[PDB]
Amino acid sequence: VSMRDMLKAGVHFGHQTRYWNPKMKPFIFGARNKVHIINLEKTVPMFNEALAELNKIASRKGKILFVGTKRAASEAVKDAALSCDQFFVNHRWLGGMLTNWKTVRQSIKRLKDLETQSQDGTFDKLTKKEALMRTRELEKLENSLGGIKDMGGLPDALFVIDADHEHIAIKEANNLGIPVFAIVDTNSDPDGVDFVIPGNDDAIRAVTLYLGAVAATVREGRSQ
Amino acid sequence: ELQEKLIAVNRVSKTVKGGRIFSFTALTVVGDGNGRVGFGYGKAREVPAAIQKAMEKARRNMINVALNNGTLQHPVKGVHTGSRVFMQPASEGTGIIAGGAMRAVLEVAGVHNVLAKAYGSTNPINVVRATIDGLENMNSPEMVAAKRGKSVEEI
Amino acid sequence: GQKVHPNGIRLGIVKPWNSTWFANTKEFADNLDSDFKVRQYLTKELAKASVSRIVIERPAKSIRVTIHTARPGIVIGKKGEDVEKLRKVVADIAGVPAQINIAEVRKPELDAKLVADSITSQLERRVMFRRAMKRAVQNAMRLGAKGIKVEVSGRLGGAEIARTEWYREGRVPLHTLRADIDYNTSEAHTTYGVIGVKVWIFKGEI
RNA sequence: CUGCAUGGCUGUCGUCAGCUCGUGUUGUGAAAUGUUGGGUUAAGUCCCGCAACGAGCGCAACCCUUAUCCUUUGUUGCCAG
RNA sequence: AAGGCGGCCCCCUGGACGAAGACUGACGCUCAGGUGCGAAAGCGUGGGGAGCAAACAGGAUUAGAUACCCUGGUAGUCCACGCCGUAAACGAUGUCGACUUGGAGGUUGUGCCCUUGAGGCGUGGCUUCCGGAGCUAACGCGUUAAGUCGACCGCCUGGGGA
RNA sequence: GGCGUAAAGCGCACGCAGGCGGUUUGUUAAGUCAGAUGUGAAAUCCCCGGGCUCAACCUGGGAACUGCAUCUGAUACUGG
Repeated sequence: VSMRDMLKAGVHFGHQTRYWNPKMKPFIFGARNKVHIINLEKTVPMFNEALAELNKIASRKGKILFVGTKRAASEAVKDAALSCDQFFVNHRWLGGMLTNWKTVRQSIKRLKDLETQSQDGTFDKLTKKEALMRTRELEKLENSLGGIKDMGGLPDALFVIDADHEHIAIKEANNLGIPVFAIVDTNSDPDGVDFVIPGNDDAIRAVTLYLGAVAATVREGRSQ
Repeated sequence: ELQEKLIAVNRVSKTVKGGRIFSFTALTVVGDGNGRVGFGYGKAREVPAAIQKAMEKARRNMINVALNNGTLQHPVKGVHTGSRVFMQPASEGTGIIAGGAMRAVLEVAGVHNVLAKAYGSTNPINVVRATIDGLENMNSPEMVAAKRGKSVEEI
Repeated sequence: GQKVHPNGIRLGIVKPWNSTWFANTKEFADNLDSDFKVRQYLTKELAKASVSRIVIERPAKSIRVTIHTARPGIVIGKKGEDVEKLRKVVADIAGVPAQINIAEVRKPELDAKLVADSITSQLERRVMFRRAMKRAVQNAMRLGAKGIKVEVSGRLGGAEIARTEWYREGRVPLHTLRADIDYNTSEAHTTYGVIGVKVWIFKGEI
């Protein structure tokens, strides 16, 4: 987890100056070619500050939920949650996953009917349209709720690639009093986020670096 | 365990092709008789359905307040929309001398002794907002010791 | 709009008939007028006995009334005693020699007629009508009615203007013919005229 | 006598595609969202999206009749050899 | 300053802004009563009169049409010198000063830069549109505030009557 | 307490009386503050008592009368 390594990814790179939030003024070096440059002597203490608590959450058997419905970051998040055996979201965040859990846990229950009732009772009562008008429902539920299906209750933390895009998730977490960690570009807002981790969130090897560290420090917490 | 008043019940309405769809708002406060207070505001098409939605909305959504021997620390103001609201701590055996909606909020908050006064509007909903606005910004001698870095005979 | 009668549209699909005898045109009007009086009697007697449904068939000469009821004990009385003094005033009303049977009803919470009779009873001893409705809906739904609506009508708590409060719970699909929609009806005779009470009770399909 | 005290039954807008709820969220609040948007359908029909996620009454289907064939059964119906 | 100001040329003339320096040394801010400026219409005396056009006339339309539409048309509109003192004279937001996150432009100065390009880096003034905190009943306002303060003035206290 | 749309910013300026006034040292002590004396009638009000069987009612002592004047100090702020 090195300032050398971070500079090789592109963690310093921002957005154009045009698009900044002025709440990210402390976490900025300066501009080149009209593009903001993230100060990495702010990042590296704040990252290793955060991974302290990801270990301390995962020590006492608490459920992390990764979030990344950027198209850049989607296949990274799926992969890096299955390494640690924690839960995720990469297609649409549903308006009220967490706040309206009690309702969502039906469409979990439905996903655990249609995976079983299939494979195992295999339907083979069909019609033939109704064979694939359950395969079309089981597909569309797997995307949306494949990650969170096993969770069985609310998570003890979030991890959010892009604060600004996934603003619905962060806003929900601060109703419920869940701790939020976020990767926060120059264009983004820090305010809802509990442990801000300033960083590029756009480029793919930037994202793979962070999930590298979080994957690592969950498993080390789980194993104890 | 905890105490739970019903302040107000309007009938509200919404017009359609047919004619009027009537509906009921209720407004409740709950509290632990000892410096915690929520308020909730339900709607439903029947009245006992609505009180219930409010009692739920009040339990969650519920805040702390440092009292002193069953009265306020110091004389507070408070405001929401039309309703201004001044409250003042009192000597023991005043009782809660105080208006309509104010009086509910203070009883279940476990204030025993205050001189309140509502100026402005006295719309029940905006007064229980203004009252709670008051009580939550109000601040103990132990908090201000910490702020300024003291702990004096001001304590 | 006015609804078709949900029993009547479903006869010889999923509901069966209640008079199940054959006639030709001489004796058809007479059988109907007998079967009317044998029901108009057995309703007036067995009011306390909680009677869903009086089937009548006619094999040979003879008439054969089945009764369905929540309370077999109060019809059969003791050693029959009551069954057997029903028969010999029935067998006048028909003309032919008679034969009464009985069936149980296991769940009186799921029969439309009995739910309605129940509610209609409470309204005559001046019970608040919203309680009486809402008890009945809960009771059916905890004994696994797939759904149920009830619908009282007309001078409720002795108002001066008639209204019809109604109260569904669960699924009640009345354009589905396949659906078994147990339905029935009753008039409460109060001091504020009549109050009518409908009750539908979905129990699942096919 | 009163349909202007009622039940029951019926006409009507209209076989028009609409009408709502729960939990969530926004708003001091009435309310809103869902139910809108891009396509499409006879259809709030279906898909894709989107602080909504779901559910119900409706639409559709399940019913009768008609349009082809097969199997069984032939009098009081039928007549190819 | 507001009302307002639009071909080109000359004469008389007011203000604003910027750069670097010099000079006075609180000489400042606000202002009841007072004085001035103040669109259009309108009035007075005298000129002018193309076009337009209140009044007025005829033609249509219409139940009627004292109007809208058409054909004409007088005051007026124009100049000089006087008055009148009013407008949704509106940003429906008194003047002066201080502080408080941003983005996109326009206009007009000015200083540094292989001026190497109609460019790169700053620094004043006026102005248009978004929008944050905050404010607001809400709509919205939002460094040109309706935000946070101070100085002085003007004004309001139910609807009609008025 | 208000004045963009609810009632409410003069049509805009200049400007006399009036109100307000950057920063620094000295001085004065008008405002201001502190202390002392004089007065502020008695009743009334308030406090602690007493007397009518209790109460109203009567009454002893106090406090109060937030004021005005004079004298002696203080000099941060305002004023000169």
